[PDB]
Amino acid sequence: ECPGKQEWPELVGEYGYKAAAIIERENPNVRSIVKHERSGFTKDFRCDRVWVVVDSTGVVVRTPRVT
Amino acid sequence: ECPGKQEWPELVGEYGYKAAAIIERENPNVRSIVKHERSGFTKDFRCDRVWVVVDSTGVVVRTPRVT
Amino acid sequence: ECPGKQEWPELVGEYGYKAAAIIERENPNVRSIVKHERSGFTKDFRCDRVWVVVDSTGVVVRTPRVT
Amino acid sequence: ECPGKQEWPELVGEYGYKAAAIIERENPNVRSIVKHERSGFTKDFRCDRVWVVVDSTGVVVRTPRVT
Amino acid sequence: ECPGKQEWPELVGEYGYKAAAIIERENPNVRSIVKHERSGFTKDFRCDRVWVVVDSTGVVVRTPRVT
Amino acid sequence: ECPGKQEWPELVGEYGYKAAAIIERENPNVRSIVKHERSGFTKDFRCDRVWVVVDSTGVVVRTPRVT
Amino acid sequence: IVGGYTCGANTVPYQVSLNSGYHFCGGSLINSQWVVSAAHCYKSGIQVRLGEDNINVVEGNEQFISASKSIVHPSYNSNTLNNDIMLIKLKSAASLNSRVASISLPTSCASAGTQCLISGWGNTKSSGTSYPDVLKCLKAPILSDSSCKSAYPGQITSNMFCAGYLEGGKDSCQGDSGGPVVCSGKLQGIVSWGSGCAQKNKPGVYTKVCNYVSWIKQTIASN
Amino acid sequence: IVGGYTCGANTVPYQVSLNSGYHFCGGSLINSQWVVSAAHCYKSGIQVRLGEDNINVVEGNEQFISASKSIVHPSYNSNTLNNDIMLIKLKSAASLNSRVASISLPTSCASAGTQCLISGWGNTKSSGTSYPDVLKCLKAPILSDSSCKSAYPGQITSNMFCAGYLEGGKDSCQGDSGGPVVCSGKLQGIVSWGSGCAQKNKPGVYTKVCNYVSWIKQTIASN
Amino acid sequence: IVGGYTCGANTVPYQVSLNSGYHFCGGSLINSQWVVSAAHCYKSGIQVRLGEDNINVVEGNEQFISASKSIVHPSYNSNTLNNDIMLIKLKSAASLNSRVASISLPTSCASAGTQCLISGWGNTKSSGTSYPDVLKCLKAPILSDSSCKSAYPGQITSNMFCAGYLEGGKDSCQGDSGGPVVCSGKLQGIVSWGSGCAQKNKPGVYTKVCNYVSWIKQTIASN
Amino acid sequence: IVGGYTCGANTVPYQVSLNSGYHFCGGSLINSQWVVSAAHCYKSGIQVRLGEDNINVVEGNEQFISASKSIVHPSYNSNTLNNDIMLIKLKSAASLNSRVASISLPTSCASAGTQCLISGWGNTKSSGTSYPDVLKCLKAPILSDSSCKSAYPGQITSNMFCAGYLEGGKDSCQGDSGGPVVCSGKLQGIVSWGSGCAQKNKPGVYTKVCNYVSWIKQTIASN
Amino acid sequence: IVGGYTCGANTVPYQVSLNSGYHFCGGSLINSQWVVSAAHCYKSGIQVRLGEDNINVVEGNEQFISASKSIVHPSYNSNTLNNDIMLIKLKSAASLNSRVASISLPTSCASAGTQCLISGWGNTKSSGTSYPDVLKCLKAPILSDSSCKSAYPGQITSNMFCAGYLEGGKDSCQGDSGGPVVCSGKLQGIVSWGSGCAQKNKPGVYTKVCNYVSWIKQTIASN
Amino acid sequence: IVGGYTCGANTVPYQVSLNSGYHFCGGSLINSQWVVSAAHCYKSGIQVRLGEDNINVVEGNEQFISASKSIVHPSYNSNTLNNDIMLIKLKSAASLNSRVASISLPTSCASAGTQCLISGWGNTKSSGTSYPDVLKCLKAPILSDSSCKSAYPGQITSNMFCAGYLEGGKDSCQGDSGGPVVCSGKLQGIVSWGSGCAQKNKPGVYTKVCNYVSWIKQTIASN
Ligand SMILES: [Ca+2]
Ligand SMILES: [Ca+2]
Ligand SMILES: [Ca+2]
Ligand SMILES: [Ca+2]
Repeated sequence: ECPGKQEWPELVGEYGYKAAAIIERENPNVRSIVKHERSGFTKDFRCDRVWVVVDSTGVVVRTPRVT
Repeated sequence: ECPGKQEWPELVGEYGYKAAAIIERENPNVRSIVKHERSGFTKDFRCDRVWVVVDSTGVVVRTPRVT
Repeated sequence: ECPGKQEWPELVGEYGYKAAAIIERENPNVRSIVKHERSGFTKDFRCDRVWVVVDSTGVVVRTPRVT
Repeated sequence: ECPGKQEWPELVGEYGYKAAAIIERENPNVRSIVKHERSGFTKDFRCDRVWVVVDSTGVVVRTPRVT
Repeated sequence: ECPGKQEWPELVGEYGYKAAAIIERENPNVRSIVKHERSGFTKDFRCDRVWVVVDSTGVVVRTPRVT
Repeated sequence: ECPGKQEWPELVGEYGYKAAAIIERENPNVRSIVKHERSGFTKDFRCDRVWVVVDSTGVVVRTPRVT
Repeated sequence: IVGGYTCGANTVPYQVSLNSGYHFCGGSLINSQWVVSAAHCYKSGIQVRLGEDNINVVEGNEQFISASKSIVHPSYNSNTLNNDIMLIKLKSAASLNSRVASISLPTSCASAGTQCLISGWGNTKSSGTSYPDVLKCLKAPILSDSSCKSAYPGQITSNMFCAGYLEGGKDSCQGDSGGPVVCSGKLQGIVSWGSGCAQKNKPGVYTKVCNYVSWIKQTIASN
Repeated sequence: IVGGYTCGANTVPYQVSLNSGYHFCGGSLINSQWVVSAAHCYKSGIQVRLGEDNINVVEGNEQFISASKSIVHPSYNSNTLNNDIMLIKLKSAASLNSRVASISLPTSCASAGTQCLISGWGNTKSSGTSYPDVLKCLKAPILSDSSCKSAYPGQITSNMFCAGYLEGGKDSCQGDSGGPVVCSGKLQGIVSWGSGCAQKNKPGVYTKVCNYVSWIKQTIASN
Repeated sequence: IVGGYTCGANTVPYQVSLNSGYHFCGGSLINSQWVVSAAHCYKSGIQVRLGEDNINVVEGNEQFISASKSIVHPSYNSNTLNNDIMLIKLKSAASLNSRVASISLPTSCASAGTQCLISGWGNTKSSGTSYPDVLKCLKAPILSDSSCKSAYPGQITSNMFCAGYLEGGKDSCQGDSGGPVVCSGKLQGIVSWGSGCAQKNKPGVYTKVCNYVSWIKQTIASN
Repeated sequence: IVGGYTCGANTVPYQVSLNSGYHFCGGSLINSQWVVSAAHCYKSGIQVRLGEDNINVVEGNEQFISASKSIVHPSYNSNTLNNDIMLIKLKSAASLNSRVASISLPTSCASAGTQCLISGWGNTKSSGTSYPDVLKCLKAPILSDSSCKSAYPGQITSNMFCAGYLEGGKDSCQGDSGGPVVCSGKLQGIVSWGSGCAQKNKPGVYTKVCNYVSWIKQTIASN
Repeated sequence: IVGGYTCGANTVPYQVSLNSGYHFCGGSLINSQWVVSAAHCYKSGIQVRLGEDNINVVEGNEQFISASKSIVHPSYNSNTLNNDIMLIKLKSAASLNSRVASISLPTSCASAGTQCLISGWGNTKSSGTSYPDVLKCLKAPILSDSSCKSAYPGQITSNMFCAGYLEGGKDSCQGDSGGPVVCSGKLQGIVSWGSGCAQKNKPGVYTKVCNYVSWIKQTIASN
Repeated sequence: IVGGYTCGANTVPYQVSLNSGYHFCGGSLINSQWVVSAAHCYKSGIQVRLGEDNINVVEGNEQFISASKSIVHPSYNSNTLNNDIMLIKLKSAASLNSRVASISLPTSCASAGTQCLISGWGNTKSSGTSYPDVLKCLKAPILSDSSCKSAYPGQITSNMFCAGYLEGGKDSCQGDSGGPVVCSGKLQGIVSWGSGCAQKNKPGVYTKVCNYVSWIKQTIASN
């Protein structure tokens, strides 16, 4: 498994970068990246990465999971 | 060099295991080890180790460094 | 359950430290510890620990288990 | 969790009823049911049921799981 | 059926390669192969093949047939 | 010269027995022979022969030539 | 639910879980004493769990109420799965609040195209298994009887309807049976059966609740 | 516990379970907000589980409360395990009732021979491993410090006492640490360490609570 | 087959005949699109004939499907006949029924003494030639690799096994290659080579199919 | 793979797993010393793992070889993901056997509609996360670049091709990167990127290997 | 070394650096393919560096050879630090010359007062950190067992001796472990442990090599 | 010959060229009516060409005599190439002179280290093809049967000897078969086979003529 907290479901409905901040201060291992779901995503697996997927409003519309 | 934060001078004066906790929270690469100062110490070098040196009362009387 | 391999019956008869190396090489989630069975063992349970128990010879005389 | 063996990946490629026999043989808490894949399946969850899904030729084309 | 001459009973008692030459000279559809009784044979069927089976001395000890 | 095609640099990297079929398909006058390179080769010259040389993996690693 | 999303804590206050040591079926709450589920979910001594988001963790505001009575529709066919509907009376009444609430029975059959909410704790994978801790939801339109009968030739009755997508990907799965299918704030369907999960041209089959409002009203008053 | 009996559901209402994805240590509730455990059960982000019998199945009468503060004894020595005692403050108070209760602090040290109750979800085998679903218990006499220092030459402090049997066969094991050792209705010991489990001439070694009542009373008033 | 019996029409529904004007090799149907045969039977422009008993008389219910792709095992050795296995894809899927069925690949190797069914349209004489109109069958036990290595000194790989009788009289012959060898309902062998037909001390050599399920399984997917 | 099937043990012998403690990316063996993957999987100190089915269990037929050299294509664009391809040299050669083999680099590009085998240890759910112990596989036709550009407007290069279904439901996911995309026996594609997994109108995007045979052949000769 | 001097380039040719990304321990070369170090320096995948001075600047004249085999002394005790000795075989033999030479093993033990050379790349401050550019040396006398056990009461075995000054100021420090301690031409000690660096009354505790010539001579032949 | 020199016009007057529309094999003249060659050069209707230098240019001093008889050694094994020797009887005798002469048979085998001459019109490159117009020659020592069996494990019979260099670079090649290998003015070997041309550790293999003088002497007397 990966170290630290793995998912942040409670941050759904929040703004992307705020979510990124909180996520990063909770898990000292991951680099949080706010990205749009319309965009393209690489298919690798990283324990040091948390995608904060947002829409055209900048709100988190999916659970930020360590992948 | 070693990755992450290296020294914790602001923890000199607190208790061993709380300091250990904070150290591990701030640097996910190290394993904090609470040690007495009159105890024995190996002379190797580890980037994955932060000695938290305490005394008779269990208070940090030595700046925790990555060694 | 606990992640990775859990039981190393294969390493009985081996020297403690080589067996420990094999253990950490196979299960990345655990820190292997060589200890003599004449000493004392704590009674906590850890999914991140494999006690490599040896005797006065230094040979593993107990199946290295994840506890 | 459900009691006994949960999955039978090795039985993929066998004839349905042989697989059924083996399944009930290894887990005495389940009732193996041989069915065709284009037939209907109820969406309940049972720990005493192992669907043996086959196709037109009566060969297991799907891993018999306990659901 | 196969085209051309099928069996060469008259070539029993001759040396393998002269017999092979005659076989090819009479049936332009076949590739004569000199092999030993001792040896192993594939069990396929070819109209374009005439095995010339010989023994210890290299003499034809079996009627060459188009198989 | 020899009739038909003489060079097949195209089939380097292909599996030997497909390259052979291609070779006979293009040059009607040759008998393609798949053979490993660690094996021993006769030293005659034939316009009816194209050695399809492969290795342990059965891949062509010599340019199939009419020799 | 395959291809669904995380609902959030108690966004579906009428979703209840049927328990037999483990979670085996879903259910809908119609009043403080009765639960509407699928007939093929009938067991011995069912335990009803109300107001729960995580089934593997104690929330704090849950209600574990035993079943004292379970009634299957008399015309329930075990093979064609026709009339797959069952009512469950609770031994004691449930404390109705925010986390725990009922849902209104329909007064009209919804039309094809109406966006519905399908909820449950079922399998979340078209192939293989993945059983969640948190309740899963899904949005899914009602499909025409044309399409529904094209999918399952001669297997669709008057008491059934198909929902989901012909394309696949999103569907209800194993462990969602008895679960609610809600349209316009009212219960339109019940998670019944199908062919596998999230399969192409084989959407979800659901029990038509609007054909049982009378029988539901009659059963509650009689029992 | 190795060689113990099935307690029964909630016969030890003060037994708490330290959780962090999995059960790793045990503990004893002392009041609505505080739990006594062993210092070597220290972790970052402990979730205390109260009112538990089967830690693998959610039963209904249980409280999962996060830790907000964790305090190790200042003189705790990870080397010699001397002063192996820790206080954990719960993020919020727990609902004390029939199944969730606390235990009273000792006012004097118990004598050798006093039958004490030891509880926990630890390993249930001397050699090999077999972890139980249900909380395990055991009755054990307090042994003399003569026998205790004979069993462990120069390793026993005046903050330690041995319990179990010189015979062996029955003892506390891995997963019982932080666990209660109650005598005459009062918490006298804490499951700390030993040399294996239920081995001959090497019984259980437990933390002497009657030396820390002052510490726990100060710490809860200051923190 | 030399010294066998008359099978009867389509008692071996998986037996197929490789055609290119005449019948030159046999084959086994494994699925609706693939036929396992011998590697040394490799030719260009192969027409597969399924569901046939009399290869010289059109009975009806026969399928003549051309080969679209033919893949020899990469490590096939033309001198030692090691890895003598070839897969043939059909230009289109074959209609599966009573007279045309496939056969299951083994999940294990068999034992010495296991009675196996060998089928083919090959020669039926020890010496001389007389090719049948009707498919012929034979039942022969598997021999130990002791007898197999004693019979064929230094010519038996671990990819080969012997079947038949050390007596002789009964054996597969010319025109049977690629033919099925079935034990306990599963295809375990392929008619490969041998010294003469029905010869004393020199039985039939067959390719060990159990060592190729992986490749056979991989080939079908990749192609 | 999302919506795939269990391949079985070593059905894909050329599938390799890139390791750094955990499996982070996939790869394909091209010869006994070299492995092709995606350039975005570039790490420092990779351990290549060959002959593995269960990546959580040591089955016995496994090779763990460190990477000695790693080379990214000079024109790799981290933003537009153009030329997402990387070669890796094994510190020492690997023992080629039935469990471990390499795969042929293509002669020409494959056509739209060609059924291809995609394999990997990536995520297996449309929404949420669940990772398999066993290697997963999926068949998928190559799609028209009209559809590929319609799916991803102005993001598809002449070095990218889409595969899967615009129906969705079945697609490669996170953890499959660098994984083989095999067509007609040859490595045609490299699992690169996409928008989520198994999403409608947005299939998988893969590196076109038929454009890099020269550089691949050159890199192994030059390095 | 705290309070030492700059040795000069390769004035200590047998001094080797243990590297695993960074320099973590010192060592001594005993022959063409073996290095003596301390047991508590045990890592997996060590790289030995011979003929070095500036470990941060490649000067040429260096050898970086992977560790093939590594053997800890069987009776090594991680708590009392007794038998702190480890041998390391090099994958290939090292080129012996001016800057890279081995060192002799003792035929006898040195006495108290024997001036010895301690060398290493460890810390150079009593309090704080400052790691050197260049190999640092120090000449310190051997102290009697009286002063050694007066310094460390009940911590000194027969396999340990103290070297340095009771005044402090000059001592081996963190990063010097495994480092050579040579006397009258021959390696008498190994840098092991202590209490701080250059601390008054608590000098350096080093492994007594003269008790290990047999094991060292046995291991190089047995391995 | 690969890596040879230009002989010059008819400096080897016993070298004959086997023709059949093109040059395919070489040979040696033993008397007015008989020619020795390799058995694997057998063809139907060979035309022997004597007194040749440039085979592509009619020079004037040549003799084109048809073969009337061709006799392969009865023990010639096509697979192991053992006894690769053949005699050819010309239709009519040839005019022996300055440019057409025969070579003498051996009376005793030569030993290892003896310098021999090897001539022919074979390929002149290790890789690629470049066939000469003018006859090519080469001087090569006889290699010991130890080296010969090392180069070809279990492939060298009592009737075979290796020649050339273990280095490689210079060796006979395709188009030299039947060609003379003369030592001390007598025909010692016949160009038979090898593994490629001028390859390392795989020199030329030649038929041992000294074992067939009886057979050659008898064959011309009986035919
Ligand atoms: Ca519980
Ligand atoms: Ca017929
Ligand atoms: Ca340097
Ligand atoms: Ca001429």
